[PDB]
Amino acid sequence: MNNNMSLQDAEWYWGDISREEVNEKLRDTADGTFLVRDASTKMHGDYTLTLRKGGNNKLIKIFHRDGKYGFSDPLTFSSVVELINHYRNESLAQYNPKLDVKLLYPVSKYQQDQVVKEDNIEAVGKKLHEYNTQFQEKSREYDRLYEEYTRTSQEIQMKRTAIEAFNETIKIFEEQCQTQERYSKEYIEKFKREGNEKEIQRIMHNYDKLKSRISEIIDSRRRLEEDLKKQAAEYREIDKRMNSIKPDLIQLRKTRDQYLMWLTQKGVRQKKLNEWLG
Amino acid sequence: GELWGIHLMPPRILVECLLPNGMIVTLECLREATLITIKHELFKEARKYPLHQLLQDESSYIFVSVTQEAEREEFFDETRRLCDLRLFQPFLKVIEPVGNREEKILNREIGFAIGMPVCEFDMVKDPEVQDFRRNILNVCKEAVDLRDLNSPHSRAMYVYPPNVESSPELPKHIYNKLDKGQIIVVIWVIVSPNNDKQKYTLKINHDCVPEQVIAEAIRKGKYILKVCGCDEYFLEKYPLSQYKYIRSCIMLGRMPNLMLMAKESLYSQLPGETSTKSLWVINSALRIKILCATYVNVNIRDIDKIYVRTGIYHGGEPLCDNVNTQRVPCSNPRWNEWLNYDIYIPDLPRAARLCLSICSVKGAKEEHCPLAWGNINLFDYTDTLVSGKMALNLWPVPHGLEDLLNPIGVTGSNPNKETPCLELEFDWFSSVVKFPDMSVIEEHANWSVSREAELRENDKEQLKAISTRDPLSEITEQEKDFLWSHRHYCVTIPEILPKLLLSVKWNSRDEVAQMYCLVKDWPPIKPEQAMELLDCNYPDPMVRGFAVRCLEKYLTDDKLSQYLIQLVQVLKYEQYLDNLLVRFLLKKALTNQRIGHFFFWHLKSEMHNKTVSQRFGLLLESYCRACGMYLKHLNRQVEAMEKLINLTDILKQEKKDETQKVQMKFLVEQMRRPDFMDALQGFLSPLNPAHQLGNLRLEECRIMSSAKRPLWLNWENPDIMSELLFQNNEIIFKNGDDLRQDMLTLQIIRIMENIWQNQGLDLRMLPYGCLSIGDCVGLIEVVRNSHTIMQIQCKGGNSHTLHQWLKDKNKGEIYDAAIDLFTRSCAGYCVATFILGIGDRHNSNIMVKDDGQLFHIDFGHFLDHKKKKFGYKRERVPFVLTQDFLIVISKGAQECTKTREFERFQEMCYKAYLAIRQHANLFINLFSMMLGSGMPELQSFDDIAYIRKTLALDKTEQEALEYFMKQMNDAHHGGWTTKM
Ligand SMILES: Oc1cc(NCc2ccccc2)cc(-c2nc(N3CCOCC3)c3occc3n2)c1
Repeated sequence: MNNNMSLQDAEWYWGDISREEVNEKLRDTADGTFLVRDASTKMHGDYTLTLRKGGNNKLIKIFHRDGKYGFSDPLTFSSVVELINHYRNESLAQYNPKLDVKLLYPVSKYQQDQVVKEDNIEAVGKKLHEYNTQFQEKSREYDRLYEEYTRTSQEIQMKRTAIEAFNETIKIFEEQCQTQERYSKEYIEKFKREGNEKEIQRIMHNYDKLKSRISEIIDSRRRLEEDLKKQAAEYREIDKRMNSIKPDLIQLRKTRDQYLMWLTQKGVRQKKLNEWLG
Repeated sequence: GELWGIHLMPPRILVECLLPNGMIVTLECLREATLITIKHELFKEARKYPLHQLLQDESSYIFVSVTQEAEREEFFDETRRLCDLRLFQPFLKVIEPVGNREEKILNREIGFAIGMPVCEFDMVKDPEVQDFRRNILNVCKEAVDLRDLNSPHSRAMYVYPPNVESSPELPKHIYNKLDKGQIIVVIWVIVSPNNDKQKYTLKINHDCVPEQVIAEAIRKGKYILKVCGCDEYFLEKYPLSQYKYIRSCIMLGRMPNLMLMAKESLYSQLPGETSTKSLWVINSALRIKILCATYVNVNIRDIDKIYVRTGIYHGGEPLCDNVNTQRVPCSNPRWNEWLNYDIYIPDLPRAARLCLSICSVKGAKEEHCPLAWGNINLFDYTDTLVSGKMALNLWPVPHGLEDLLNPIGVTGSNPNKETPCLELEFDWFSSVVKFPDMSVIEEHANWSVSREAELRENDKEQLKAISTRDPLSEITEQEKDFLWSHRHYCVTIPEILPKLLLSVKWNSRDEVAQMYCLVKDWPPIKPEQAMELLDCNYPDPMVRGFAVRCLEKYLTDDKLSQYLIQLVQVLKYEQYLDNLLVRFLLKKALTNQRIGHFFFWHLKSEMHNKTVSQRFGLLLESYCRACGMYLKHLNRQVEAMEKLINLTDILKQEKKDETQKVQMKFLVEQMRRPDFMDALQGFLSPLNPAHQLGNLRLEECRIMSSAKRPLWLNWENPDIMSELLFQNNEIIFKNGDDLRQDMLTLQIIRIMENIWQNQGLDLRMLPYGCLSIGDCVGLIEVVRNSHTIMQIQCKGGNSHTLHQWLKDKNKGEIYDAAIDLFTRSCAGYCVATFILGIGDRHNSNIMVKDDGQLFHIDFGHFLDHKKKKFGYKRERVPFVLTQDFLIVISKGAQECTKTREFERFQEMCYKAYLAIRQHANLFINLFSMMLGSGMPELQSFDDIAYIRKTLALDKTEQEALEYFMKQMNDAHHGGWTTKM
């Protein structure tokens, strides 16, 4: 029943597809996830079995000679289906003790038939146009949030430096008070034992002007700290908005890809595909 | 801005002067004035305020204030003016100067060049940073001793190095244009203070030495030849044809113009006790406890759960299965569980890394997404296994990265602490656990092969078949077993090393130890092959060490300058700050000022990027400390670019709702001011440091049509022989857009051109200068007499208009050479753009020169970046040759597709396409080295796979050639005549 099945009708056979398409399907998949494709026309061999083991894609090549397939000489198996279905049941430890794993989870090319069950070609073409427009809308929404995200990140970093620059400026003005306090102790004492309130008036006026300027600089730093908390909240808010759109973008893209895959299958004219996408 | 909250301060501005007696004098002063002027006005007015008795003389004191970067900067150079000071707020404190004044100047100059203060490095508490600063000075002091060894000639070789090609040998078509292997060259000599010009036209062999060229001129030692226009000198004894200026003049067919100058003239211009344990003694499996994450910016309603994805990685390759934590709510991120990895602690390789991320998740279907990420080196820079508890502040996910982990990204904590902070705990066995020495590894290698258990013709041909696979062509498990089985026989074909390295079980100290012994006595390979072993898939210190020593032996300063962009970006993949590659690059940067120029600018351009600020900042410090006299020239460039940033920021932000002529009046007014005139005149071009930029042609400077407001600038060439080469230098400054993709694309075009010229195909490309210098800041070279296709043929609702213009500009018997140059130009750019997959070419993108040379501008996105948001798998053709272009090739024929010229044109495209296909490894390696750059177009190996599809590397040479023909035919709708 199973071994009499053709290689074309097999779920795990994907035909002429690139190694990149195989990598996308096997990315973040469990051990024993697999699919077969046509080999590179440059290199020897007919087909390439690509399976998962230890979070890595293991490429095992299937050779052919005189009606017999296999991984190396001697070629024992009758067909590719017999080779695969054997290692679906039995372990690959038989071939090589390194990769003790079965071909457990076939990446079906009838997987998209579950996601897009509707049969009509024009109906699938219109839904691809609809899903692509939802993707393009969400993508431009994400890009606009990322423009704000980077600009808000930079402006926070500008403000963060300015807080330290305000604090160094306050330190210098506080050091000026320390300079005024210690040197004016002895001099004001000379101008108090002598009658010279004229001099005290314009020294204490100068001391008030210093302390008044410190209050203004401390206010400007205090106002900036509120703007930092204001803008830091905008960064966290934008990041939250992006993290809700992120999962939607993957689901829309993966669905759009599987809809485009279903029309890549049953080959549609590239003119028609570009009209629906645009 | 020049004062925090303001772009430019107005002429009248108040300043709070803080005297050392304790008083505070508010002072009126003009914006243009200097510190010596302000100090004169200060102590004059200080008499009126109290305690002026205690004040000393004006010369005794120095001004001090806070800068934009929160540094207490002391202003020794009192000729500097108020707007150029970069003050935080308008105040100045006078005190008496103290400490080493020689060092404080140099630390400020280095701090201005780098883009952050040197005092920030002093307050770093990581011991790897301070070890680097002290240890890297060994290379700096080694470098300066090399250029001082054969003084003063070796000092002149540093400042004015010989800009030469890699090989003295010439191609056939280059050599055949000479008169029986001779070139006619004009040597000029300056006469007097009157300075009127007289020339001596010579005719001599192409491979003469600069000494021998001088000897022939004295008919019609003790002297040197300089290129007229540039600051470029032929000091070294290379063949005359090997210099790029002379080689370019042969191709262009122009008279080379040199200036005779005295050797003495140029030379005068320049001056508790520890308990250590070995890793292989620890008999235990690896386990890492994930305690808790402080917070993460997640909407409580939308996301279902959050967890910590985790994995042990050797480069991109996971050493074992990725382990997740349990799924917990968003409000309370807390785990406290030992994650068990299926790997033995001894089997952990030297470059093993923990890669982790906090991930959000949304009939049992769910979308997993990365929130934040971070990587840790399991072994630190001193070979010590990480142990105990530590915090890791995670980085933001880059734009478009849909992978749950980020192995390619840099290791270490985010310096920004207002950030998601994952706390984790490693095991603790003793105080220190070390990775073993090479001597101990050799013993285990011999021990391993001892317990284990003729190169045939069929097997020997398989090693050549496997070695011909491209870097990203994945080797099979049979090929892995085969390569490993014949690992001792692989030394005879040393270019197979990268395939052999991927066949090693890196999660197995047995096989790693045996590979270490092979790498130790591996035959060296060509630098272009060795650059493959510097990418993110070869993180092992020995493998990288081998690669660097191949560059030390065989990488010429031509090829180092050629490939410098990729080598700087490769430092991001390095685990540790101190390494062999950074020492190699820094030494070459300090022994060659051409290399050191762009080395500075490539690092300087990414100092905004916090992923590499510390590494690149520390590396720039080492350079700026040791580069000597060129630091002064670089600060003039930096100050010039920073002032151009200020004006464009005002135009983008403040003058957004203003007409373009009103913006010109503002631009001309601010550029006319003396502080702008001093900064933006008399400095070297960052696009080429040989090019001297004199006074601004300020009337001819313009703003461009884009909304980001680029400046079309125009400088005088102050060289006294400028009339021979070029009288003005035009550069396009740009503030809004990222020009790293154009910089890379134009680098590749130059490399593609160089491949074709060496292989016989005379296909003249035009890789114009394009240098990125900051966060979306860059410069672009202006090609003289360059016209877009739109300019020749006016838009409105004829095909032959292009051919008519070209015949007028190149009338007479010269016509045929112009059609040849046009046809050859189109061929290279048709092939180049198809391979690289650049943006779609329209009439504004395509440009043509008067002599007939066609070229492209504004590459932008590439590798078909719009195959996201567009599900198609077809490889599109950007540069489609319409009827307008085919008439020019076919010379006015109506059936232009069925001519001998078009057939001849097709043959060039095929020969050009196969030439790049045969050098596919180089370009794949070059793109692989840029994967950590942060460019949206080069984030993963899936993005680089586009050039494999266009070059058709999984197919035969004849199949790939057949593939190329089909893509041209589908784009041309049958116009591209098929071979049938
Ligand atoms: O490599 C690039 C990238 C971009 N990207 C967008 C951009 C950048 C600056 C100004 C306007 C648009 C533009 C150019 C670019 N190059 C130009 N050239 C450079 C070569 O010599 C002739 C003048 C342009 O002449 C008129 C427009 C324009 N745009 C080149």
